Amino acid sequence: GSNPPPPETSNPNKPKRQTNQLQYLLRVVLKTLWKHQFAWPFQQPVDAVKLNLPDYYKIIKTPMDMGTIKKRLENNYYWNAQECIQDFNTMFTNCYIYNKPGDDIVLMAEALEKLFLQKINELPTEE
Ligand SMILES: COc1ccc(Br)cc1S(=O)(=O)Nc1cc2c(C)noc2cc1C
Ligand code: NA
Repeated sequence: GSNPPPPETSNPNKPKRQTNQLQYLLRVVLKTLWKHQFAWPFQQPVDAVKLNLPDYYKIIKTPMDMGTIKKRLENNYYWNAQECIQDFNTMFTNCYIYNKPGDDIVLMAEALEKLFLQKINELPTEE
């Protein structure tokens, strides 16, 4: 099999803006997760060829990863924080759907998600 094209990170036609919440999502939330020991499987799109996962994109039709999120935040791709939060949720959910409870990778996703939710509790109010 082949890999699909990765998710877009800019789109002229998609409404986009900067908000202080989205700034916080990049500067604090993404940065804290990116540097965590458990970040490595989630720092780029799943490469189903190199990782030998020929069923991955048979099961997962809405892929998402932190590399894509980082680029989207750097490009001010989002209209609001909720759109960015939804991308993180998709990334975690995909891991839980494709794998099994207790799997090494699921336990890592669960730890990152816990940290994510802690950091998102301190999301400042919007301007
Ligand atoms: C067998 O490959 C493993 C085993 C344990 C861990 Br933790 C990670 C891998 S892997 O080489 O990153 N392959 C892999 C990646 C993902 C991603 C991303 N989402 O679900 C996955 C499942 C596997 C096996
Ligand atoms: Na599952």
